[PDB]
Amino acid sequence: PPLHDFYCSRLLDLVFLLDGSSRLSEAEFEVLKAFVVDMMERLRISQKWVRVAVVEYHDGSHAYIGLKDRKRPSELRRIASQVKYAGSQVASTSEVLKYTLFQIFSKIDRPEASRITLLLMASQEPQRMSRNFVRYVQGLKKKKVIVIPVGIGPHANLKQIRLIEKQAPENKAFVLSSVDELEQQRDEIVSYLCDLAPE
Amino acid sequence: STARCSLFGSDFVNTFDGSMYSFAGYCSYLLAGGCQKRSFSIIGDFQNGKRVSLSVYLGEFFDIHLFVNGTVTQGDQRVSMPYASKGLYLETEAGYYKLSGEAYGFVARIDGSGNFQVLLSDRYFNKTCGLCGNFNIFAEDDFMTQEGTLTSDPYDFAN
Amino acid sequence: HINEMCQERCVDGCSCPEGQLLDEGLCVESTECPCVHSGKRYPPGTSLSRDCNTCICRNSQWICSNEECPGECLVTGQSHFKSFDNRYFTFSGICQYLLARDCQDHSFSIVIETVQCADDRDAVCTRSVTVRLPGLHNSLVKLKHGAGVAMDGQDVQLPLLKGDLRIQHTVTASVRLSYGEDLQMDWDGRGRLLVKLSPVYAGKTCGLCGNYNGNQGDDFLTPSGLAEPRVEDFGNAWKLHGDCQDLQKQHSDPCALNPRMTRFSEEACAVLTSPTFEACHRAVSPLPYLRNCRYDVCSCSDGRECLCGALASYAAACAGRGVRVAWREPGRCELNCPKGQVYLQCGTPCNLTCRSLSYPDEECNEACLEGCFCPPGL
Amino acid sequence: CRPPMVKLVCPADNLRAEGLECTKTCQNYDLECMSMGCVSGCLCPPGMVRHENRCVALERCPCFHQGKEYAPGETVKIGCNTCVCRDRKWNCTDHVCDATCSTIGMAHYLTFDGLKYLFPGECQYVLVQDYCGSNPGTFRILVGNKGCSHPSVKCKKRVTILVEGGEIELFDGEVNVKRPMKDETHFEVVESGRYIILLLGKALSVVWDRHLSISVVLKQTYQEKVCGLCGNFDGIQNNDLTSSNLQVEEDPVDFGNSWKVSSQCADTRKVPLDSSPATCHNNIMKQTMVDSSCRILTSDVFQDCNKLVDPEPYLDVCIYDTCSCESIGDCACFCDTIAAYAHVCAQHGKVVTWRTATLCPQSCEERNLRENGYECEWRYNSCAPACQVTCQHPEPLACPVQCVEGCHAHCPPGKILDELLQTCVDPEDCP
Amino acid sequence: NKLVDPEPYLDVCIYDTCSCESIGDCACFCDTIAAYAHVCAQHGKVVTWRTATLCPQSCEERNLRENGYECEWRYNSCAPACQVTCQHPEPLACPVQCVEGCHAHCPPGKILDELLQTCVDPEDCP
Ligand SMILES: *[C@@H]1O[C@H](CO)[C@@H](O[C@@H]2O[C@H](CO)[C@@H](O[C@@H]3O[C@H](CO)[C@@H](O)[C@H](O)[C@@H]3O)[C@H](O)[C@H]2NC(C)=O)[C@H](O)[C@H]1NC(C)=O
Ligand SMILES: *[C@@H]1O[C@H](CO)[C@@H](O)[C@H](O)[C@H]1NC(C)=O
Ligand SMILES: *[C@@H]1O[C@H](CO)[C@@H](O)[C@H](O)[C@H]1NC(C)=O
Ligand SMILES: *[C@@H]1O[C@H](CO)[C@@H](O)[C@H](O)[C@H]1NC(C)=O
Ligand SMILES: *[C@@H]1O[C@H](CO)[C@@H](O)[C@H](O)[C@H]1NC(C)=O
Ligand SMILES: *[C@@H]1O[C@H](CO)[C@@H](O)[C@H](O)[C@H]1NC(C)=O
Ligand SMILES: [Ca+2]
Ligand SMILES: [Ca+2]
Ligand SMILES: [Ca+2]
Repeated sequence: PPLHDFYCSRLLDLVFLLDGSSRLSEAEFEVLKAFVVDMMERLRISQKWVRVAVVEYHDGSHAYIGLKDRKRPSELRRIASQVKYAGSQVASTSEVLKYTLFQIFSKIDRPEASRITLLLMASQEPQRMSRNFVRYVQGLKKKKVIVIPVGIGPHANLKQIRLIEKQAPENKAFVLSSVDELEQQRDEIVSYLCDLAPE
Repeated sequence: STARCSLFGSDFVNTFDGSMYSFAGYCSYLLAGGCQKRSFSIIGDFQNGKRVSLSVYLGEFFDIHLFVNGTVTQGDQRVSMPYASKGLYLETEAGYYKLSGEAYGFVARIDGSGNFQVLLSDRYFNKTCGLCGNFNIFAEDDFMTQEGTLTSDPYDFAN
Repeated sequence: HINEMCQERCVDGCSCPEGQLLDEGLCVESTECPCVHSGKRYPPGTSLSRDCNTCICRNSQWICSNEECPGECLVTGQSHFKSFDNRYFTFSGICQYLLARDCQDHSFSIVIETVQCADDRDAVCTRSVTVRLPGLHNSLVKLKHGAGVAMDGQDVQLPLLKGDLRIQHTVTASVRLSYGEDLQMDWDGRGRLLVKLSPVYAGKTCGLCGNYNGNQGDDFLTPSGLAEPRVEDFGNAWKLHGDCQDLQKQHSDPCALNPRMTRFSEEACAVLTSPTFEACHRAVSPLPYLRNCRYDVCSCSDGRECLCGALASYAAACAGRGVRVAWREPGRCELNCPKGQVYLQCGTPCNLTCRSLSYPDEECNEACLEGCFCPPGL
Repeated sequence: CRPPMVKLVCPADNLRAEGLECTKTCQNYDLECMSMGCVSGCLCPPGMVRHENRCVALERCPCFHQGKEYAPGETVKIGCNTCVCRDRKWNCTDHVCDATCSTIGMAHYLTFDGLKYLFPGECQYVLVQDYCGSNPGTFRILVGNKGCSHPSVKCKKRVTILVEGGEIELFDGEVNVKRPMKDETHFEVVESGRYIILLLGKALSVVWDRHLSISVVLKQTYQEKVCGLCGNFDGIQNNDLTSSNLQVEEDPVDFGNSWKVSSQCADTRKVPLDSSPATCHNNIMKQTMVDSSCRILTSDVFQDCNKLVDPEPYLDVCIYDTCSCESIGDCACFCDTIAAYAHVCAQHGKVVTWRTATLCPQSCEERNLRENGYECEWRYNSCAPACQVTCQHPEPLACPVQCVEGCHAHCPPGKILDELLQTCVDPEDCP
Repeated sequence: NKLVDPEPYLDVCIYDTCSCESIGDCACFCDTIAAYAHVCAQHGKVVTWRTATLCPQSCEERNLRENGYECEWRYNSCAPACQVTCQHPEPLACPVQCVEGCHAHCPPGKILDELLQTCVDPEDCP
């Protein structure tokens, strides 16, 4: 039952990567949570069709909902709205990428659906921590994973953006200037994700 | 009834069943005491091969040292001779320093020559597992090492 | 925030002005109140970090990452196992036991050979291991007593750099059997068999190390399902031979059999609780380690050597989680490095072993080791 | 060599085959083979295992739970689940049973998942709770002690139960309802044996020893939905030391201090010593007789239960609470620990009779009609079924325990047990 | 107390109780109080001081019998002196007129036996 207009009721595996850095203020992080909730609201949330997982990284993954979890979509909405604001001084795109590659998506058990990761970067990971970034991106590529980078804030590292796209055919970047643009581009983003529909 | 084992002579031994041998150790070997529920242990202290002191330990708390020259200690302090205590009435019986424990059952003597002695009670029949050999009528199996392997070399079993 | 309890009476006394929440002794601002961990105050936004997960002090709360940390199945001392899920326990059985095996996808079958290592009946330690990596054909590595590597019976001159194996001497006479960045067995030839193991094996191993999911309760699982209440049954279930005696009544107080050692055992395995290790106490509770030290010193051939082993085991446990205590001096134990070598607590392994100079292309992703490194420029 | 099956030794190529050394017994058949050389020995057929004397059917080899061997088709009753020996494996059911968080002794706690730890406290703490996070709270139990820094004779625990409506404070040895819970439909105070078993709600239930042991029983509902000194009841045992501010505290003291309700009361100090507290470690006398006396847990009467439940935590609780607790006359700091272990054993259907005329005596004659005649209306019973039909509770209300020791009024079917006069009288005599 | 001063027994209890490390077996303290109670009883001042939480004394095991429960063996704070029983039919001049402890309050007939600790008809004994 689509809430307003959309229901991407197809086999899909989806993971979110809500950034936990201090760059996104408390209000900005709340807007991001609203984005993720309103996003999953328009998907057929169930292990049969759509698997959703939110993974806040604040220099360490903080998965609140796992793609293997099976609960009422209302409960998942509540949990997503309840993601705490870490407010860390430095996030780590590479660390969350490794987490999803090894501990979230390393035990393929449902090829019917596809693997999509929404990296909502809002801060620049220090170069010293970018040693294995390309390696993990390529590894996810091998695992049939499409990374959709989202350059939320002006400080969002853009070099990594379009570099994730460079090492993949379907990796699309949604570079935004503020969280407000998320509400504007919500429909476009859901549409794009449903173009790569596993049916 | 009661068995008897004595560390007589100079570095000699006589198990509870008659088997005897010679052993001049240095590490205060366990003369007697059950190997399942120890609850006490007579220890024959040794110095440079000579029989120096006969110690008794109750469980893990009470330590008493008798020595061959008549001196006594609690483990860290000296004490007078009669020294009645929790069991272990350490006295002079007939010129020999007698250490008697009846609640557990044994009597340790050290005569002038320094020949130790022990009189374990029957209730340790086949139960004692010290250097004085298990208290079974069979005297040929009194080299039961702590490892549980019956050896024939007296020094292996003693060590 | 336990409301409904403040139901006694008013009292005419001082207070915070309007909004400041009374801190320990100050009326600090509501937002500025710090989180507390291990009796320490940390301003909001602090990034206190655990082994692999990091926590951040939000408003009066810690937002803690919930990743999986690498496992460890240390088997130091006289049968002093510690399952991947920290499950400090002792099992003195003399036979070949399956330390850990990847039951789901067979990729290693580490096995320990245990034998009585002293006169006391309560003195059993592993003397050998039988790493059985089936990926590399069927090599049976045999990291024997005394740090002696042996592949398929044939001895091997370390370092070995086969397909995935990287069996190479560590800083202090301990062969480090690496693998495809998933196994990091360390074996010093006497006891220690620290088995690092990456999270990819979470909840996929068996044997004495039990599962790796992260719950201690399941760690006593036999291959038959039901977990064992007593340690003896659990250990027996993982026995290789059909002939070795099944352990009965795993003894807990070896010091009773040797009353003479009680004084030394009590007064020696107490530095663990002494202020010298108070820095680590919070990092790791020395309850299992103190018990292990007492069981070792009063149960083995050489009391002082086993005291060294136990205290060093606890020090290594602390070091693996940050804090690095001193614990090295006469009265304690000392490394007494050979001529030329020096102690230099927390050195670096890479820049020595001229083999490294020959191969500068190699990397240096290794931390401090506290070994016998060479002096600078050598 | 030995009929009726053929005998083989080795191929003698590179010592690869499995000889007599690697005999596949069912307990070992699943386990990987040995690590030895080809010993040129015989073995059972390929799909055959040499269990007990000789070859035995591979699919018919018994399973083992407590060492003992169960033939295929047998079953065991572990907790509330059940398992059957199938293919040398236990096919267990899956029903997460009730979880109990006992307050063993005067300073030790046992969490729902299983963890036991030491936390000597003087202030008021949170035993179990539902006001954990986002989930709205429904109940809250406080176990505020009083004069119990170290286990002491003058130690009384004041439980405060903040169920939906009102407090049910359990101070002293009685039950006081400071406020009445709005929904009085499900609230029973069953007084049986030595306990005041309650039925706070549909699922939660608190069983009280009336002196110092307080156990809280939950059901599937509260799984992962509780917090406090009893952990989160998530099954996982490692994460049961999560402080109030969510973080797994390494030492139990700093974990417990987080649940101190009164921020100003006091922070229990981190004692450096590990065991042998107070008098112990400085008395020899005391420590020796404490360890000797606190060993009935391993005595013959407990031998049968020693395997079902490990007595080591209760051994530690008995060692503790006895060195510090100077026992004079009211020698209960030790009997209470032994009784707690006996109760835990009984929960596994292994009732044990341990009290004697000397060791922890306990008499019930005072209540046996001592007004006149003192006929045997009351008896001491190790089991004593807890929740029994009576005048106050004629209906068979559900109970969190099965059978609890203490005084028990054994009465024939006629003249069921009454409530006020503590005498079993004609059924019509009830209200 | 007004008939026999307790100070000697107060000292005997303060002593012999601190010295005793009473663990589980609580007789060190209880025995002194029982001795003072016995002395009091000698002066015809019987005192029922035992309780369920102060040095409890039980008698259940006696009544425990194959026939179910006898309900005859009960603790009497004073009880009488030597009671005529099957093995001791004739009366005796006991030094103490009253002695606490367990005793069977058997009905008027079937005086107590010794071996089976149960009171039965006089015929079933010598
Ligand atoms: C009976 O034999 C025992 C065992 O040899 C004698 O004990 C020894 O007594 C001497 C006398 O002083 C002790 O010497 C002192 O030792 C202390 C501590 O080592 C040292 O600081 C002093 O400077 C002095 O050397 C000796 O330690 C002690 N040995 C023990 C107790 O093992 C005992 O004296 C003999 N009986 C008589 C009456 O001499
Ligand atoms: C010694 O003990 C063993 C095992 O407990 C027993 O089989 C044997 O009969 C005992 N020996 C004697 C002489 O009783
Ligand atoms: C030792 O290791 C350090 C690590 O930074 C390196 O810089 C140095 O070149 C190495 N060699 C010496 C002699 O210090
Ligand atoms: C348990 O038994 C059922 C019914 O026989 C069967 O379908 C299921 O596969 C069994 N599970 C296991 C783990 O043996
Ligand atoms: C306790 O009561 C039950 C049933 O009332 C009975 O079967 C059992 O024998 C009793 N145990 C005693 C009296 O020790
Ligand atoms: C004790 O016995 C005496 C005489 O038999 C009796 O008068 C008294 O009431 C008894 N006391 C109790 C408590 O039964
Ligand atoms: Ca013999
Ligand atoms: Ca493990
Ligand atoms: Ca838990």
